[PDB]
Amino acid sequence: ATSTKKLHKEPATLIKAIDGDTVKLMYKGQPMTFRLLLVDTPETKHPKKGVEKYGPEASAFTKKMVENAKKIEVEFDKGQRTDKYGRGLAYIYADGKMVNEALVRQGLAKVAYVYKPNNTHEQLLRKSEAQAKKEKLNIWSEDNADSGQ
Repeated sequence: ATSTKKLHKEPATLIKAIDGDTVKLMYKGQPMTFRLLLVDTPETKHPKKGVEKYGPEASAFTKKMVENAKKIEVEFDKGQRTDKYGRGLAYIYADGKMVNEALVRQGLAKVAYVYKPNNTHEQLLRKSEAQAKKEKLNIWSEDNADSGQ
């Protein structure tokens, strides 16, 4: 017997994000980390390092969208829920919007290596990842104009 069961999302209380992928949220009233699932940042650090490209853009859009979003929802996949470092493996939903899908479609990140059975919103991230590489958004923006054999 194996077909489909049922999933459900739950409301949480974001606490404070630290990176464009590592964010600390309040689950059931507890301080825990939450690493975007299937997402990866282009390495970021302090903005006072003479940066001027994608420094304060992906990490700023993550803590900024989670700070304004008065309703931060979370949805864990069917696979494991937490990793070994206690990171929360799931997808965030600010204002009812998959925060991850926004950082992947805005060329603000990359589809982290997918590892079954976690493969629900994978194909979706595949389409947003291609369109982003076709628009040269932020990360893909460095692709420059290279085409025509």
